[PDB]
Amino acid sequence: TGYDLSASTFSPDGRVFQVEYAMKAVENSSTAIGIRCKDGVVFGVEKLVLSKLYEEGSNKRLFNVDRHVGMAVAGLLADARSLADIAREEASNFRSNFGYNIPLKHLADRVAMYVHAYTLYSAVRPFGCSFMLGSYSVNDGAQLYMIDPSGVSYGYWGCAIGKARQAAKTEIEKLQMKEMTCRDIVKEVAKIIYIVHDEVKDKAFELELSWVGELTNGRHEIVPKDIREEAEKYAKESLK
Amino acid sequence: MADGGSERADGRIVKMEVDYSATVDQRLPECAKLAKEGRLQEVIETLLSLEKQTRTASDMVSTSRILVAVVKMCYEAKEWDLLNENIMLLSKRRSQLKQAVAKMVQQCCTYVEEITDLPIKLRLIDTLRMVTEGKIYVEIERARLTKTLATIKEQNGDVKEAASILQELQVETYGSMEKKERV
Amino acid sequence: MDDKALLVEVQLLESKTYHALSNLPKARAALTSARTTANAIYCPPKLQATLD
Amino acid sequence: GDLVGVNKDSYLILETLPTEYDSRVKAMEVDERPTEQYSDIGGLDKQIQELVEAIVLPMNHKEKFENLGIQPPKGVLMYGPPGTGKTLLARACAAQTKATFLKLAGPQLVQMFIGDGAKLVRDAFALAKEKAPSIIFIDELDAIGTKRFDSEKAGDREVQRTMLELLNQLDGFQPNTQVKVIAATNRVDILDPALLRSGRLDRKIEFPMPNEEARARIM
Amino acid sequence: CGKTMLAKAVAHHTTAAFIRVVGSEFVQKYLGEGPRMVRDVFRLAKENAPAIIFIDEIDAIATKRFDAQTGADREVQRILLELLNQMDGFDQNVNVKVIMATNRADTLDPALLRPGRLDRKIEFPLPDRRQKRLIFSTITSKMNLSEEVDLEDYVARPDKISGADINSICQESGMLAVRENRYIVLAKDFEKAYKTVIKKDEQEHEFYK
Amino acid sequence: ERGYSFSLTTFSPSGKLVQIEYALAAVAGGAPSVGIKAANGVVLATEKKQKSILYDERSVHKVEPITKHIGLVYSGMGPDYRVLVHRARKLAQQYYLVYQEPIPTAQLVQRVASVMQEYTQSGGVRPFGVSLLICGWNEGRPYLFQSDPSGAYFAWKATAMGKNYVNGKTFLEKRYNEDLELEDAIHTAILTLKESFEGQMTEDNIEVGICNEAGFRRLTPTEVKDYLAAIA
Amino acid sequence: GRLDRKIHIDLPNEQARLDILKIHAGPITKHGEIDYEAIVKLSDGFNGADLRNVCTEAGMFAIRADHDFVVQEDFMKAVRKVADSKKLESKLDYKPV
Amino acid sequence: EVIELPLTNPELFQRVGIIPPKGCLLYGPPGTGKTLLARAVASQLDCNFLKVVSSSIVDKYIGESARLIREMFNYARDHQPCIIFMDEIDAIGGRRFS
Amino acid sequence: SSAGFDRHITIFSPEGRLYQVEYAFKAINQGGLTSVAVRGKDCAVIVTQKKVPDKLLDSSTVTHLFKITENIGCVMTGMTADSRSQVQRARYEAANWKYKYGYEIPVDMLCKRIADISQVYTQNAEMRPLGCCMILIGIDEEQGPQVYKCDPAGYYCGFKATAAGVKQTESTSFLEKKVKKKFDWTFEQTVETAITCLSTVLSIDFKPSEIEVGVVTVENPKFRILTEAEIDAHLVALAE
Ligand SMILES: Nc1ncnc2c1ncn2[C@@H]1O[C@H](COP(=O)(O)OP(=O)(O)OP(=O)(O)O)[C@@H](O)[C@H]1O
Ligand SMILES: Nc1ncnc2c1ncn2[C@@H]1O[C@H](COP(=O)(O)OP(=O)(O)OP(=O)(O)O)[C@@H](O)[C@H]1O
Ligand SMILES: Nc1ncnc2c1ncn2[C@@H]1O[C@H](COP(=O)(O)OP(=O)(O)O)[C@@H](O)[C@H]1O
Ligand SMILES: [Mg+2]
Ligand SMILES: [Mg+2]
Ligand SMILES: [Mg+2]
Repeated sequence: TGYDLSASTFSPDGRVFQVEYAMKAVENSSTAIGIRCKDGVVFGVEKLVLSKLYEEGSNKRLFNVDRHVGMAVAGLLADARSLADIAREEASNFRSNFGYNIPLKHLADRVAMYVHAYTLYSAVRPFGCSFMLGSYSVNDGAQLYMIDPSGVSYGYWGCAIGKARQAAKTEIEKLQMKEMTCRDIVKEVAKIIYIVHDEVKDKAFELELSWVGELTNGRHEIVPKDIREEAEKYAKESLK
Repeated sequence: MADGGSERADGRIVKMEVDYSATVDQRLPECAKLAKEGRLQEVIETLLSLEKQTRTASDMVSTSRILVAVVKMCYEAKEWDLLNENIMLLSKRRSQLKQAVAKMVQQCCTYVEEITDLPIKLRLIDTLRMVTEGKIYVEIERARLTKTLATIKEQNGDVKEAASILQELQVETYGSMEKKERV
Repeated sequence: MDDKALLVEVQLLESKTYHALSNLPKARAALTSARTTANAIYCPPKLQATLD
Repeated sequence: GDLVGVNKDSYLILETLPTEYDSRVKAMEVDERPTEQYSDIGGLDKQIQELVEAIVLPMNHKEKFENLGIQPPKGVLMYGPPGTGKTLLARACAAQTKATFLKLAGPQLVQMFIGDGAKLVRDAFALAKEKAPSIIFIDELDAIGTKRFDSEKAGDREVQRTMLELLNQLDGFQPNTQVKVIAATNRVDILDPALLRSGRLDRKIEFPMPNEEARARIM
Repeated sequence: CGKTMLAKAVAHHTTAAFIRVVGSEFVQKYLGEGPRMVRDVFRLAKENAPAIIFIDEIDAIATKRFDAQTGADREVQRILLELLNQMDGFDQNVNVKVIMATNRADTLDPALLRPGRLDRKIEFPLPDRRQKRLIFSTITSKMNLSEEVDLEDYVARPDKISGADINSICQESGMLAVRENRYIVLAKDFEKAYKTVIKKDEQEHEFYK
Repeated sequence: ERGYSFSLTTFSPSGKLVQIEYALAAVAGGAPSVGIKAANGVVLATEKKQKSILYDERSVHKVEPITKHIGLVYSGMGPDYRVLVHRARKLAQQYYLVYQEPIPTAQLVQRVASVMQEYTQSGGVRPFGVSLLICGWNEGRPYLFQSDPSGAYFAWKATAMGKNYVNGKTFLEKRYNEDLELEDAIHTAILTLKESFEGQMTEDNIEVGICNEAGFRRLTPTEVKDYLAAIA
Repeated sequence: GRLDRKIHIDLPNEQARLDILKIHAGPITKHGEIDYEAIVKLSDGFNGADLRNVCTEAGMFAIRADHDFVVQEDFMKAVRKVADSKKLESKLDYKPV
Repeated sequence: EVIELPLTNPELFQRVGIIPPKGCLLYGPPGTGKTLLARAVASQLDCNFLKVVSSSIVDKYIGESARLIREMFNYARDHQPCIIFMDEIDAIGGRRFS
Repeated sequence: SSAGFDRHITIFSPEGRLYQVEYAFKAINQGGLTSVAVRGKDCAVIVTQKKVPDKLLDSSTVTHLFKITENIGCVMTGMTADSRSQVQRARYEAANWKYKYGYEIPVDMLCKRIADISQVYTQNAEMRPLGCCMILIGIDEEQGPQVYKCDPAGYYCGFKATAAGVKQTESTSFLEKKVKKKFDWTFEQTVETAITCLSTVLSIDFKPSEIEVGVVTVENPKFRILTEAEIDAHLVALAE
């Protein structure tokens, strides 16, 4: 054995083992989904409450990268915060150098290259966070991208990460998201997260929702409280 | 498939007589692609029988005129090519070329009473290059005997015809011949 | 030098010229020398027949 | 091949005897039942149901499968870290069902003389076939299922050759549909892929370590 | 590489007695049969005529190491010892010749090759270039090959063909011809058959050199 | 970043360097080559073989000119050859800048050998896997030299390297002498390369280089075909 | 001379996966429209012996909830219930030499 | 093409001038139908057909394992048209050790 | 056959070999895709397949073809992240050559520079040698079309018909059989042969939505990607 100790050793069959171990580290995160509408995207995260001592709003997993770009993370929190910081610095550097807001097709690529740089050498370890970038622009429409720790980024119409990723995407595909505006999408996102993670696994949890699109004139922010209240009120009806 | 070709045949039976052989080319594809289908056991065989009858009729009409030797070779080569492009072994398990060769042989034996060099000698050279296959062994015999007999009777000569007839060492080997004819 | 087949050829030539001059012992000796020097060749494809 | 009793002196045949089985096989049949109701298990609510629907329901409700045109699953594996409730489930199942229960362990099949192990395997299946609804439980399966390999000086072969008989009483040339197979292990990266095939071991249940709420119930 | 065809040809063309056995027939369920079955063979060959004995696959009974605690090893040891004794007992006057064939000569007991027992070692290597042309010519002299098929195209090819599958090349090409209901072999048949039988890609990483 | 900074080549208990031996074993499996000099110039012959007809035989070359009168051929690993070629070109350039004269052959050989030796003592690296032949013509007398992964070098009259180099050396022993001409040298070089060559030798499987007091150049395939004919 | 022909029997192309699904799916009292092409598109590198299992799991999902017929959603669950369990089987293909 | 035709129409090969192959092996990954093929051939071809798994022709006495093979080939020789199918031959066909 | 750390890093084994490099060659096959390149009398064609297993994934961003320069095109196989990094390096190198020398870069020099960069990884014992392949096509003055291939061991070459991927051997055999006939080559013939090679190697009879084609020719040396409609046009013209 011993072929799986460094990040610079090909196994005899020809593949790297440390990155696969990072993957398996990701698969124990909670859940996070994100789907794009006619004129924007919507993120959704279910956050578990470990004990009653903690305060609401603690350790948000829905990060705000730039003035029009948002991020949702899953994995180990420390590495996720480091990646958020490096992406934020890179975006500011781009705006200073050229003179306008960076497009997604460039920011996602740069962050992906920086993540992939940590999978060749034996002096550093691979990252352990999988994350999603979302945005909306008037001249380019809605954009959604997903990046994994191995260093791969793709574009999606809708994606899910965490434990029950495939179970979530099963009900994701049933939707005809290609048509409706993402004002009624909030209700269906709430419904699709309340139909997973049985109460046997854990007692209580909470919902975190983001918002970006032409409805906000390009800004990215959390949903208003009343709207989320109505959304969860609607989603509770799955008990039928 | 089956009756559509019958309707086309009943339609162009008159057209071929009124028109020239160029329409034969226009009728070459639609039949050949049918051999590509081969969905049923006997439809394709009857089809290719009809088209071989058409080809032999065109051959008779052409060899009636000066189109005796210059176009029969093209006919045989093109029919071999159509077999090549269609399913091997001439479309189906049935020879579907046996009938064509037999009809052409009958034409060679009877119609060409004036066996000029090009009408018979060239036509035999053309038709004897279908010798290799087993399915049509019996015909290549009769044709070989007829060729040798014609050469001997018309011109006399010797040695070469004897050599030609001898080379059919498979006379013993041929299973599906009448015993007396072999003798 | 390296070449050994040409040695066999010229030895056979001397054998023939002595035999044509009616000198049996020297001709037999030259033929024997040619046979000894022709046993180490990898393949004499046509020369072998002439030697024999 | 029939077995007959014979007069010692004339050698005239006098009786036909019942078929005989190796005593080591007749010894691996339970006779005094365990006594462990599913109440005595905590946290495993999914795995219990996935076992019971797979190897108890097809015994009592044959028509419920026949009336839909399907074949019940062929066999179940259960795996996971040591100290989780695997052998406890085997004891529970044996305590609730009525069927004939055969209990066995992998290392018990390794035998010194060539060909002696395969005989025990086929003789155990042949015994279970006769006791109509029987089920058979193989513990410590990783003592047999070790992956085959290529070698040119010296290697291991006798155990591989008994495994190739086991892999043929399951599935194989003639289907046997009447006996239920359970097997257990705590390491799976060892086992031969040809044993894991979907036709032989059909449901591969996995046992996790108990989360916070289960430990309270165990204690 | 054709060890057995020499035995067959000499058996066909001989004028004296011939006996053939298989080395694995001597082991017997009843103990004590092996030595008897050796000594009676030697006695028959001795008293009969200028005989010739042939044994195929001697690896079954003539090996190197033993384990004197299992029954079977003891029996094989007795067989080998008695065979050595019986072969050694000849008096350089009787006209009996022994032929033995084997596949892997590295696992043989050295004592069997001592002078006076097996003094001749003959090796049957792989055909190289000259034997390929002769084998193709002799194998294909029976078939109906058409006057269009070249054999020098296939002989010069680099791959290290044995002698036991040139026959397979010809046989498979004949089968391809039969499938077509045609009784004359064409060049495409040899081409396809040669492609099918060998099927060796490269295994030849080319930055090696 | 950073490297390792510790030697990977160390001394064995029997007083031998293992890695150099393994590099030489890798060299011994390369394509064969031959080199001769006779009183007027030098001849370098090497054998090349594409795996299939798909490869373009005129795209890459084996014999490479360092400058107007130095030639170099190799036997062993492929990719490592270009690094050495490039380094030799650079070194010749610095020499010519400093002294305003074409570099002598011996100096270039010494510098290249020094680089190759230094590459087996530093940290976190492995030695090269090629053996080189260098030829030149300065001040009338032709020169031929051979390098070594260990860094040592020798001067030769005739040399064979690659597969079956022992047979080549023995063959050259009974043939070579000290008084021939370039044409006869070419003839004997092709003759000795035919010992382990393929079945049929074509005008494109062989690369030949010639140096005389007129300069180094690579023979075009036409005259290579002319030389292959009327011989053997 | 001892084993003359060597016949490779190999994992199915998608067309064959459709053929085998139509073989093993028939006898089930299936109900409503079914689109086998989605299944054929998800199942990749499956053995023939897994498609039988997909067909058994589909009915097993409907024995629960007291139905007596099968609908396409059941097939779409069972396909993934099987497809992810193949992760713990070694992936080597062996070939004579 | 190997097992069925030269059993029933043998003169064709005689005319062309070859002898048909004697045997073939089926190989490939698990679960691709290798035994199902042989079951179908056995069910739908009229001949004599011995069928055994090679793992179970071995026993501990000194010579039976070879005697039984000689017996089964003799049986096949007497009953002239016959097929031998034996499965999982890696159980006894393994490379020979030193 | 091994002694010490020869199985874990890039040093010579006793026989003279090294395995940490020939492991990358079988790491190439992990993608499970094949690409073909053909060179004609006055044009060059690159063809590959693409597979989209899920409807949620956006099919417009799964291309393996990349525009290295307005006159030079490439195709990649193997791990995706490494291929993207090599594309980045190639773009930078071509731009630098244009800046420094004042005229366009030949394709062979670019391939040589890339191979020389890649050769270092198999020289030092702290890096991993990037298991991804390389195929480039271009047009050169007084030479016509050119097709070059590069591998992780640092071995570059110039071909007339190439295939890279899982089915390399039999595809090369089929191409050799076709090219030995020595027939005239035009645009339509080259494209038809390239498509039929993959079609008969995989035996699919596919649709105009599962392959990608790139072409260059001496009438507009710009590298261009065929649109689906004209791809369907060639596909139907191929089937008489
Ligand atoms: N002239 C020839 N030289 C060699 N082999 C030939 C020749 N002619 C035919 N063969 C083929 O060689 C094959 C080798 O058969 P044979 O039984 O003699 O092999 P063997 O060398 O004894 O093999 P083994 O040691 O494996 O039993 C024959 O089946 C035959 O088809
Ligand atoms: N091509 C196929 N068509 C139909 N069913 C198949 C096919 N391949 C496998 N099966 C199914 O596989 C099951 C049994 O597999 P089978 O007996 O063929 O094993 P095998 O492929 O020979 O495996 P092993 O190599 O382990 O012996 C049956 O349910 C049969 O329907
Ligand atoms: N609810 C439970 N879950 C898991 N293990 C339990 C539970 N209750 C008791 N046990 C303990 O688990 C042990 C069962 O052995 P087990 O862990 O199955 O061994 P193995 O898993 O190696 O077969 C018993 O000692 C029992 O005390
Ligand atoms: Mg236990
Ligand atoms: Mg033999
Ligand atoms: Mg089987």
